[PDB]
Order: sequence, then C-alpha cells, then structure tokens
Amino acid sequence: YAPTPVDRFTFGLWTVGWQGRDPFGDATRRALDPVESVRRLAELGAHGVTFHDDDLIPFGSSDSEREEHVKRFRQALDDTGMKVPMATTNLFTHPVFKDGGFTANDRDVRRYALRKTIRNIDLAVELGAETYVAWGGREGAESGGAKDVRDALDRMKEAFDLLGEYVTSQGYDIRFAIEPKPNQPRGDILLPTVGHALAFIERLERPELYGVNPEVGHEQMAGLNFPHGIAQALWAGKLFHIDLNGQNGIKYDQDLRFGAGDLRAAFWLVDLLESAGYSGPRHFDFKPPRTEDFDGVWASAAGCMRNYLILKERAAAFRADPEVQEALRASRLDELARPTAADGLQALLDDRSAFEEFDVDAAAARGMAFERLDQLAMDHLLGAR
Amino acid sequence: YAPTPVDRFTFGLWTVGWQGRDPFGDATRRALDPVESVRRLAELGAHGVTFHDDDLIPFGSSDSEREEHVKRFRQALDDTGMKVPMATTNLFTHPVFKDGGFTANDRDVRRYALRKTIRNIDLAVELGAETYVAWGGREGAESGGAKDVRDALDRMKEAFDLLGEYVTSQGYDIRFAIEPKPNQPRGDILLPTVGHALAFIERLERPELYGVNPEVGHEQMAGLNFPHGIAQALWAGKLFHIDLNGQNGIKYDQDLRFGAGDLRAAFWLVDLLESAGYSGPRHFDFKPPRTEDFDGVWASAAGCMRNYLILKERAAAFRADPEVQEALRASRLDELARPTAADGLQALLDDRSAFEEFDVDAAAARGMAFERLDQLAMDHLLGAR
Amino acid sequence: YAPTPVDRFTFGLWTVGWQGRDPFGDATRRALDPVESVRRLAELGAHGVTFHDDDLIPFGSSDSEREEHVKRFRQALDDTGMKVPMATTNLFTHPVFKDGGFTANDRDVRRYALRKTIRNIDLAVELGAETYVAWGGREGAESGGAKDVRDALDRMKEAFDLLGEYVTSQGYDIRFAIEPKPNQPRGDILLPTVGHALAFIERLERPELYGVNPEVGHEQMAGLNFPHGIAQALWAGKLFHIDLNGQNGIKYDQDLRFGAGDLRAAFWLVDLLESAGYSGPRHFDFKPPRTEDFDGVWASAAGCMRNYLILKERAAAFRADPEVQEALRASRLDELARPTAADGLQALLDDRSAFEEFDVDAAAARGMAFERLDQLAMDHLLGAR
Amino acid sequence: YAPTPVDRFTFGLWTVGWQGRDPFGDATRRALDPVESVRRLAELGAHGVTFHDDDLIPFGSSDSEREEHVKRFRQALDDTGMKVPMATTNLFTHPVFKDGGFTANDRDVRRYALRKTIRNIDLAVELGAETYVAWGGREGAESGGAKDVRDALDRMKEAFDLLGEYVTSQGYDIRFAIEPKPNQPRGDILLPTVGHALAFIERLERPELYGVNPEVGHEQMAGLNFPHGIAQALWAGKLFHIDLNGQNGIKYDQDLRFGAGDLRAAFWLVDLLESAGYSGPRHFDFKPPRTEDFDGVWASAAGCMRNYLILKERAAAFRADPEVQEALRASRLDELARPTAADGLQALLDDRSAFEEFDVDAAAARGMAFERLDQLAMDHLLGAR
Ligand SMILES: OC[C@H]1O[C@H](O)[C@H](O)[C@@H](O)[C@@H]1O
Ligand SMILES: OC[C@H]1O[C@H](O)[C@H](O)[C@@H](O)[C@@H]1O
Ligand SMILES: OC[C@H]1O[C@H](O)[C@H](O)[C@@H](O)[C@@H]1O
Ligand SMILES: OC[C@H]1O[C@H](O)[C@H](O)[C@@H](O)[C@@H]1O
Ligand SMILES: [Mn+2]
Ligand SMILES: [Mn+2]
Ligand SMILES: [Mn+2]
Ligand SMILES: [Mn+2]
Ligand SMILES: [Mn+2]
Ligand SMILES: [Mn+2]
Ligand SMILES: [Mn+2]
Ligand SMILES: [Mn+2]
Repeated sequence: YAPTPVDRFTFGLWTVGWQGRDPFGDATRRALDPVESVRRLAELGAHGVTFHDDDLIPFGSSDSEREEHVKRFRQALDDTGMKVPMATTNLFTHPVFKDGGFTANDRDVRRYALRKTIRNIDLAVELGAETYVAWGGREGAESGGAKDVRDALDRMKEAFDLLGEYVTSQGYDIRFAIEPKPNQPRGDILLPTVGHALAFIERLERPELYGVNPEVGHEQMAGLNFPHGIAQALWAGKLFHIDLNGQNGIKYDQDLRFGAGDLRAAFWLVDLLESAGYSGPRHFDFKPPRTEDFDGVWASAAGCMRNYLILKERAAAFRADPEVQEALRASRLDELARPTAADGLQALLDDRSAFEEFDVDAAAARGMAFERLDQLAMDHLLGAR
Repeated sequence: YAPTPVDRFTFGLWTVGWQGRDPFGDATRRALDPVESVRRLAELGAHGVTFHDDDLIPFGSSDSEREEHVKRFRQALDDTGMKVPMATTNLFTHPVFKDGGFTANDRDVRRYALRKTIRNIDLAVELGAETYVAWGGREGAESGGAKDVRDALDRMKEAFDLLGEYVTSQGYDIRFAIEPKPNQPRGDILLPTVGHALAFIERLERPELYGVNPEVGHEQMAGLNFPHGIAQALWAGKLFHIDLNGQNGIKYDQDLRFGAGDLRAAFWLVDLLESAGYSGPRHFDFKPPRTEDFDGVWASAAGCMRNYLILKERAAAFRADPEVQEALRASRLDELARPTAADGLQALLDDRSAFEEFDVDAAAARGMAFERLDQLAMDHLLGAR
Repeated sequence: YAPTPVDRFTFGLWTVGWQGRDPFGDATRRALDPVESVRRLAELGAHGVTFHDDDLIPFGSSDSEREEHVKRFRQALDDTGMKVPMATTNLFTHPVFKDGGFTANDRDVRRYALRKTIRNIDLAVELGAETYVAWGGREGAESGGAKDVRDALDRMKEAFDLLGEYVTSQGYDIRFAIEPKPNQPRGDILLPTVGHALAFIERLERPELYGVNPEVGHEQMAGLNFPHGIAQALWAGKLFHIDLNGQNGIKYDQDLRFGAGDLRAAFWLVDLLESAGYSGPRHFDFKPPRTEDFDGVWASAAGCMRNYLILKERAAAFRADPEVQEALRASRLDELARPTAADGLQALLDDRSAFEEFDVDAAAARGMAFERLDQLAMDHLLGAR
Repeated sequence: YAPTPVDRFTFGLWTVGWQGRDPFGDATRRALDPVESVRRLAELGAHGVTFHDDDLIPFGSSDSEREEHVKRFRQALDDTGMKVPMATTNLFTHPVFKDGGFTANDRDVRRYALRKTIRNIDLAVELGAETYVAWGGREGAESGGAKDVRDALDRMKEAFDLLGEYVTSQGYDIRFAIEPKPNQPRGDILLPTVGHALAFIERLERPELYGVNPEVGHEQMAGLNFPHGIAQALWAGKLFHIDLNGQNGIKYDQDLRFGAGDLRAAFWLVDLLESAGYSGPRHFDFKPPRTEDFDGVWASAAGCMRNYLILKERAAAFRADPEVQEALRASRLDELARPTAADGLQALLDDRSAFEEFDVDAAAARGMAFERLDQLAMDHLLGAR
C-alpha cells in the first residue's frame, strides 16, 4: 500500500514539526527546519505541504529574513517536486490574539489581523496555493457577556467580505475555506460546526468564493457524524478542502493519525470521498504523539497515508461486490435516489394510493434489512468475506 | 412572579400529557384529555397550546371522529381564551415511519408522510397557527450504508419545496420552522444542529418561508452553546419559534423543565431573547418526570414559567446596572459593535497604524476584564449585588 | 467464522425479543415466545440464554401459570442443549419502581424489591445459573434534593448484604455481579461506572460474593476506555460476567451489535479477554434495530458472534507476530512488567543512579515507538500485513 | 460576602500564577514570584497555599538555590499567617515523564519519579502539610498496545505502597490523596474517576493512609454528577481533600473559577460539604483565563471565594426553611434514611405485607413530589422565595 504523489496526500508543516508542547508539558522534540520536512515527506510519497505564515517566517522577521526563508523553501519545493495547495494564517498564537483576530473586541487588533492575513494571501498566491483556509481558533468566549455574538458575526462577515474584495480586485484565483471547531482553545468557538460555517457563507457578499475545510476530529468533538457532515458540504458544493485525522470521542482535540480514532467512521468517510469524486487534496492535520522521537514522527505520517489507501481498497471492494449491490437494493437505497413526487403536487394530492388507500400496516411490516448490509460492510472492512 | 397571557407562554399537549413511558418502563400516569389540559394550563396563566396531529386526533380516526375531536377542542379554546400559535405532525411514532417520513428509503412512505403533513397544515390554519414545525426525528440512520445522505437531502428538500408550493398555492399565512436534533431516536439524525438547518434552508426554492425552531436541550446534546446558536439564528433573521427546556449535558434527551439543567445558559438565553426583542411564543417542550403524579405535572409546568420570569428580571437588572455598563465599556463591547473598516479596503491597506507601526506588545498587554464582568453577571443572577 | 457452543456465546431473552418500542415510537415487531428464541439461537450456535424474571414469567402470573411457563422453557433447554448461566430481576419496568427498587425513598417498595429478587434467585438456582446480575436502572435521581446519596448507599449496601445472607443461609453457589450504567433512564444512576461498583463492593459484609458485569456501551456513555476498565476489574479479580455490544459515543444507550460502534475498542477488548483467559460467558446485551424484521433480528444476532470470532483471530495473529513481539520490546512493555523496586525502599533511597546521577535528558530523548506498534496493530486488525 | 481565614480557602501557586500558555498560544502574563502570590492571596482572605515541588523550586536547582527559595517562601508564610495544608509533585511537565512517572514503561524513569516524590514529601512535612496529593496526569496511553493496564496497576500499587512504607518508617503524619482525571494530557488516564481511585485504594497494603482529592471539572469531563461522587467518597470516609473549580461540560479541562460552569451542581456540592461537616480545606484549582491581566487574576480568585460563600448562605437557607422540611417529608427523604429491614432477613421473608399482600398499584400511584421540592431549591438558589 504505497503512496504516490498522484494520491494527493498533503501535510501541514506544523504537523510533523510539532514539538510536543501540551498544556501540562514542555517540548519533547527539537524544532524541524521546514526544508527538512519537505524533503522527508517527499520521500514518504506525499504530494505537497501547507503552512501558516508563522510556520515558514518567524513572527517578527524583517523583510530580508522573510526573503531568505521563502527562497530556501522555494528551492526545497523545486528540488523535490512538492506542491503547496493550501496556506493559512496564524491568528491564534501571539498574545495579541487572545480575544480573537477578526472578532476581537479591540478594533485595532481586528485591523491588524486583516493586514496580517492579506500579506500571506499574496505569498500563498506566489507559491501556487489554490485554497486559503481560515481557522478562527480564538473567535469565541469563556463567558456570556464578553462577546455579543450578533456583533461578532457582523465583524466576522465584515472581514471575510474584505478578503474577498481584496482577492477579486487583485485578480487572484484563490478560494477561501472556513474551518469549523466547536471549542478549544476558547470555551466555545464561533461557527462551531460544518453547518454553522455553511449557513454563515450564505450571508457573505460573494458566497461563491467561500467553502468549508472540515476536520474529522473537530466535528467529532461535538459528537457528530463526520461523513454525514461531509455529505452535506458536498451536497452544497462547498467541500473545498478537508483535514483528516483521528479522534477518540468528545474530549480535547487529539489530532491522532488518520485511521486512529473511530475507524468505521474513517471507512465511510473514504467511501464517500471516493464515490463522490472529491478531487482535492487529502490533507492530514495530525500531531505525532509527544511520546515519539523523529522516527516515530515519520512512521505516524506514513501511517496516515497507508490507512487511507487500505480503507480506499476496502470501500471500493464493498461497492463492487455484487452481493452488496443486491443488499443495497434489498434495503431500497435505489428508491431513495428516486424523486418522491416527480408527478407534482397536484398529482400527489389526487393519488389515493398515497393516503386514503395506502396500506400502512403492510408498509410498516417490511424490514429494511439494514443489519445484513452493515455486516457486509464490516466483513469488507476487516477483509473477512 | 406570576405569568399572564401577555408573557406568551405556550405548551405542547404532549408535554403535560406525557404518560411517562420510557424505554425501560411503562406509563406512570393516565392519559389526559386535551380539553382538560387546555383548561388547566389556562389557569396557570399560559397563552396557548401546540399539538401534533396525532395528539389531538387519534391515529386511524374516521372523518367524523376527527370532526368531533376538533369541535371539542375548539370549544375549550373558546371557553378559556387560549390560542394555538404552532402545530406540527407526528411522523415518528407509527411503525411505518421507522426509517423516516420525508427521507424514508421506501417512496410510498415518503408520499404518505407528505399527505399526512398537508392534511394537518390545513387544520393548523383553521385553528389560527402561524408557524408549522417540522421535527424529522426518524430522518437518519444507525449504520453507514443504510442512508445515502446526499440522496436523503434531495428528498428532504423535495418535501419542503412541495409544502411550500402547497401553502403558496392555497394563500396561507403560515411559515415553517425546522427543528434540529442531533440524535435519538435514530443513531444520527439529519440536520443535527441549528447551523445544519440554517444552511439547508438556503437551498430551498423559497427560503423566506422557512426558519428554525431550536430546542435548548438538543443543541446541548451536542455540547454546543445554545445562546450562541440562537444569536446566529437571530442574525440570519430565522428564529421563527423556540422550544425551552432543560438538559444536563451530553446524554439522552431529558426535557427537564426550563431553568433546570444549565442555569447560567438559561440566563444568557433569556438576556438575548429579551434584548433582541424576540416576539414569538415562549414554548416549553418539557416532560414532567415519571416520578410525578398530576399535581407534580402542574407544579413542573408552573416552574417553567416562574423560572423564565425570575431570569427575565435578573437579566434586565444586569443590563440596567450602571456598573455593568461601565464594565461592558471596560471590556470593549462597545468597540466590538463598531465596524472594523468602514474606511474601506484601500484605506486599511494604506494605514500604517494597522500594521507597520502597530504596537502588538502593548495591545497584547491589555486585559480584557472579562472575569469582573462575569462576576457581576453571577452576582445579578443570584441576587447578591 | 462459525460459532459453536464451546465459544460460550449467550444472549438475553430481551435482546432478540425486543419489540422496538422506543420513547418516540411503538413496537415494530411482534412478541417472541421465549421457547422460539431458545430454538433459534441454538441453531445459530449460541451456548445459552439469560433472563429477567419478567421476561420468562409475565408480571402478575399465578403460581400455576408460573409453573407452566417454567416447564415449557425447561423443555426447550432440554431439547436444544442450551444453558442458562445468568439471570437477573426486572426492578425497572413496573411503575412501582419509578424511584428505584433497592434505593426507593418509600420503604415498602424497597421491601417488595427484595422479595421479588429473592423469588428469582431461587428460580435461577433451579435452572443452573452461576451468576445473578443486578442492574439498578431506576436507582438515581433527576434532581439534587430528591436522593440523599449517602442514605441511598446505605440502603443499597443493606439490600446486597441481605441477598448475600440469603444465598449463604440457603447454601447456594451463585455469585452476584453489579452492572454499572451512568445514566438513562434516570438523570444520573448510582454506581455509574465500573470503578464506582468496584469501590462499593469493598464495603459489603461479604465482598467475595460480588463482582461487576460491565457493558461496553455503558462505560462508553461516560467517554471512558472500556478495555482499561475491564483490565481494572480483572486486576481486582472481579470480572464475573460481561455484556458485549456496540455504542457510538456519548449519547443514549444504543445497544448496537458487538463490533458495531468503536471497532478498535472491540479489538483491544477481545485481545484482553483472550490473553487474560476470561472463561465466563460472552454475553450479548444488544437490541436489533427497530428498522429490522425477524430475519434482520437473526442476522444481527449472528453478527455479534461473527465479529467476536473475527476479532479473536486478528488479536491472536497480532500477539503471535514476531515483528510485534520485537516492537513490544522496543516499546519497553517488558520493562513495565518488571517491579520498579524489588530491591526495596532502602536500596532505592541509596541508589544514586535513581536520582543524583540519573541522566534525565538522555531518558527524555528516548522515543517510545508507540506509533509503529499501533500501526502494526491496525494492519493486523484490517488483515493488511 | 467577605472571606476570612476561618473559611479555609486555599489556592495552588500554579493557579493565580498560570501564565496563560495553552496548546495554541504563548504566555499572556509574566511569571509571578510565589512570595508575591502569598501576599496577594492573604490580602484577599485566603487561609493558605499549595504547591508542586517545581512551582517553588525550579527544576534543576542546586541544594543551595533550593535552600534560598524555601527560606524566602517561609518568610512570606510567617509575615502573612498563611498555611500550606497540601503539597504535590510535578511528574507531568518534564519530557522525561512523557509516558508517565509511576507507570512509565522504562523502569529507570519509575525509580526517578519515586525519588523526586520522596524528596518533596520531606519538604511538605517541614512546611506543615497534612495531605500529599498525587495526580498521575501522564499515567495512561493514546493507543491500545502501549500500556498493559494490569501491569500498570501493579506498578501503580508498587509506588504507592512504597510511599506509604516511607512515611510510616519516618513517623510522618501526612496522608495521601489520589486525584482522578479521565483524560488530558494522555488519551485516557489510569484511574479516571473517583470510583476507580476508591476501588484501587482498597488494594494497597495500608489503605487507611490514602483517600481521593476529586476535582469538580474532572468528573464532569466524563459527564458524571460531582456531588454524587463526593457523597460516595464521604460515605467511604475517603474525602481527604477537594479541588473546586468550574467546567462547562464534556470538553478539555477548562478550570474556570468556582461557581462558573454548572452552577446548580456547585450549589448541591456546597449543600453536601456543609451538611456533612467536611472540615478540610476548600481548595481552588482554577486558571484565570488568558484574556485577563493581573487585576483580572485577583478578581477571578476573589470570585472563587465569593461564590462559595453566596452558595453556602443559600443552601443553609434551603435546609432551614420549614416549607422545605415539609417537602422533604412529602418526598419521603425521611423514609430513605430508615433501614429497609432492621427486622432481619427471616422477618422480611415471613412478612406478607412485603409481597403476597403488597398493593403494587397503590404504591405505584403515589407521586414523589420531587418537582415541587426542586423548585423550592431553585427559588432558594436565586433568592426568589
Ligand atoms: O486551519 C489552520 C490550522 O491551524 C491550527 O494548527 C489548527 O489547530 C488546525 O486545526 C487548523 O487546521
Ligand atoms: O417538534 C415537534 C415535537 O415533536 C416531538 O414531541 C419531539 O420529541 C419534540 O422535541 C418536538 O419539539
Ligand atoms: O442487567 C440486566 C439487564 O437489564 C436491562 O435490560 C438493562 O437495560 C440491561 O443493560 C441489563 O444488562
Ligand atoms: O493535583 C496536582 C495538580 O497538578 C496539576 O496542576 C493538575 O492539572 C491539577 O489538576 C492537580 O490538581
Ligand atoms: Mn484538530
Ligand atoms: Mn485542522
Ligand atoms: Mn427534547
Ligand atoms: Mn422540541
Ligand atoms: Mn446498554
Ligand atoms: Mn447490559
Ligand atoms: Mn482541572
Ligand atoms: Mn486539580
């Protein structure tokens, strides 16, 4: 199960380069030079990398240090053939962002957050990124009175509408993806799920420039079904990007490697992405645990990819299995894909078979045969057919 | 703290009339006649009641029994002055709806679910209802392969678009509210939160006819902040109705009386509804616990109202308190309500005070003073000023 | 992957005989005659069945109907070779138990609950049961003031101590297992987890008669790791029985078939049970979903067993894999099984290599190699070696 | 509502001295000198402080720097009258503890963890501490195969048994309290709840030396009822210490000030502690949010105390209220405190009123009147009588 660049696997620089600092402990690993991560990931078979501004250029770097960092990184991309499909901004680490960036109560901070983002959009475009992610990790509150949410949503829409004016006036071909998270590091984060992000999009001045970048474990932090959410984002035509990882239930953000956490959910996610022809990057936003040395970091990264390809093969087997096709029919999945009333409203109202003469008892008595189907899915997932 | 009908408190017939059957136990109370609940609630000071079809007219009633039930109920409404501001359909109890109504895999069942809903919309309009709620409690799955979600969302949009054609072609002044629930009785329910419902609305053919009816405990079943959600629904102009109740965290749907559960959340909810001028009904969808006899059912109902009025008084006190106004200013809530860049994009980009000469350290150092504000909110909530 | 009676698979009568009544819906299946379930499960390869009193003998049956029910059931057990290794009492369905059985506030109800249990212990002993389970599903509260917990725990210990006097004075060879559940149908249930049950046991007059019967999904309802809990119960020598099933996170009790829910957790559970030589029954307390007809009920039951045997084979493969043995050593699992200080306290204190001359940095730098090991476990689980 | 030292309020040095570093951000506050925190808290009315070793003496300090730090701290305690009732060890921050201290897989690390703890027990005893807390924040795993739990529990019991030999052989009057946490920073922590800790205690060689130090938000991280847990620990006679704070449901460890989070739970906690005569310290383990400057840190600390005293007054009012006493009787709380069968087993079995002639229907019909009682509790909590 060997990845190739045609699999479009990507990694954040902050992923394999996580040092292991957690709220109760110090770093357990040395910093990695982004050049060195690009080389190592290229060897493992990745397609590309992603970055926040501050991962690539140390906060408070001069225009000339900034130059030199970008040039070195550009050489590593040239030497390995790695691409940069997505970039993002850090509006969460520096103390100035303690109450948010775009929805900080202090106006001067909201202004600075905009300008910091605009500077990186330009960079992202120079390096060939097609999608620009926004994760408002600091947009939220620990207390009720601290954030008037309606005002916050105004400010949030104001910032996104301004980004969108910028990119339109510059003629850039970059689209935006909002990344929802329900909590952590704030007590409650604004736009906490895929639905909240999707709803909010529809209120921007130019909605066609914005989609979502949902993350497996974030939605699972609210106990939601991640494939269902992704199906809703696909149905809206808004799945611009996706972050893949693992989460063991409702608890702090674990960012385990893909396939770890809820495995069956990983299976139905891959089945969905592949059957709906999602063609974007398969981006891993994971942290190798702080128990690991560098060898462990590379093994965790490889494991991400391996588990995708294994789950890709089993889901493909599932759907090609004639016995599965027969069960899908037994379960009336085919009828679900037929319109309920293509005949129209009037015809429905005049059709006695839909009400006055509908046999509710006999309809009630039909089993759905879902358990047989789900065990077929289990046997395929475990390679036990 | 005495309710009056001008408080617009309402109750579902199914609330006080819950018999106490739970998945592990039999009824502990006798059935109540809807006439008797209307009278008792009128005495307690309620404004009105709501109903599913099947609460009012026993499933499988003739056209003439249906007549007689409606006439008796109409007399009780006339005798007490009670209104019926909202109605809804039961598409969840009968076995025929075991895989859903609008998104059942079997097409014939989807058709019947539509016709059952249309019959009640007419009734609801006769009785003066302004809002028609849809709670798709059976729309969902326990397993991955049983429900193609994109197909399901098609079917769901098809049904709502058809309801909306019906009401438009009949000239009715009724609007629809979708009620989200994340799970139970299905393993995962479609449109599981306020955001998912809001997003979905925007894809209907006539969005202006549809809003949400969020329920305190449902959103809390996914660990979300309910006031934040309600602020988002208000911001979208979609809060058509609201169900009030209590939930003790992430667990089965408790439907405790309003004020029970997360009390501070009830406080910030009331503060929001009242400050934003929500003028709809204050509807309680609660179950008096199965430990209670009829006296207990009426005491629980009264408690719903009492807790609203107590939390209304304390939130009003909070916001009128000059020391609170000073703290809100200390916390820069006023600046949050100012546009980040009314000057426009170009002016922002040319303003050196927003970046090149912005003093990040001194901005970083300013405290937000949120803890002082939140303790003011606590002292007001507890009457300890 | 075919079960045999030597696999010791058992089923509750209430499992396959669940009619599908949930809090929002009516039955979707007809009642099954216990004789018919015994025959069908014997065919599927089960070893035995379990029962509450009230599943076997309808509540309010005469001494003579009681006779006739027991005799018919005894014939089915004789005809099929099925055993009854566990029994239990229903102290949760009848209205009289609305505030509990053993910890009801009303004393007369606590007395009746004892006598109802004692009558069934005798029956259980006649039918050859070795373990008698207690699930206090109604012992708890929705509100703070309703249950003085210290008093409740007195009452709870009083009842168990009385059961234990009864069985000792009768000379029965039956042991008791407490089954923890954190909530549902009460807002909070007493002894909500495995640990709480284990702790409580140690306060009974004869602790050696009582262990736990933990259930996969119950512990997962509190977000706990179920294999860790089971390891603690094994370590205490208290795993007398176990209920196997599936749960998709923190939400209502789903009781999905074994292997559904958190699959990786099912894998590490089976690896534990098998490596520690648990020899008790492998008992499924699941509900076939209400979407299913009778064929679906039997397919769900078979699936329970199949998934156990598949996960048994993969865990066995994992532990026999020399590359896994090498990784376990690489991860110092062997050193974990060595005493930290067999040399004793004084020797530890005098050993400079443990402190004054311990090289913390070089110890810090060693990776644990856990990610490589966990991917080996993943490849074995998926059959991808 | 002014605290005095007779209220026995304490604070960890790490609480008010938290700098605000979270997993996604840098410090927002400067470090505080422990001398300065002792003075400021004494002014606010606290009784005392607690410390980990490493809060007081920087890790890697010489024997002489260690001397000088302790002497300065001792002077501040002398100047203010502050006591040190509890101490603890940091076995979680340094990289060496990445896989735990007492249950690290590497034996040499387990040895060092013991010696680091023993050195501080001596210090704690010199400063007058009566309780020594152990929080095994790093004892656990992210993956199944990394930690054999039975072996881990051996190691855990080995370490505690060794601590207990040390203190017994030195003649110290210090007792140990284990502090449970279900997760974070590990994926699952060993002894994740109050019950698991209580159960484990009973397996130590000298159980009478060990109790629990439960923390409000930790138990709430598993969705448990914290007052119920504390009632169980009191019932076992093991509540040696308690950490008070606030948590908004199942999510990362928030450590909000006491009274924030689940307010009603804070109320029933205080009602319990006060009615059962808990005489230990009322210790706050909270973090002032990172939004706050130093003024905010002191306001948050004061708020902790204020909310305790306000909830102390309301619970006291509740229980003295003759109408509440009447309701408690109406709800048969008095009967719950009476033995179920002081008459004994034989008398129960011979008492026909307990079974053959027990009127189950009439018992079933009695309401428990719990909702009236709970609204009395609400009116008292809000000062609305
Ligand atoms: O979206 C940008 C990335 O920023 C941070 O590292 C967030 O924790 C991560 O989840 C997000 O994916
Ligand atoms: O929405 C209609 C009502 O239907 C059912 O009783 C649901 O449980 C309830 O939550 C919903 O509010
Ligand atoms: O323990 C007896 C059995 O009783 C009920 O059916 C409980 O829901 C089940 O979980 C328990 O296993
Ligand atoms: O127990 C010692 C203290 O150590 C750490 O600061 C833990 O996070 C805290 O919860 C615990 O109370
Ligand atoms: Mn994440
Ligand atoms: Mn991400
Ligand atoms: Mn509800
Ligand atoms: Mn509702
Ligand atoms: Mn269960
Ligand atoms: Mn069970
Ligand atoms: Mn904590
Ligand atoms: Mn603590």
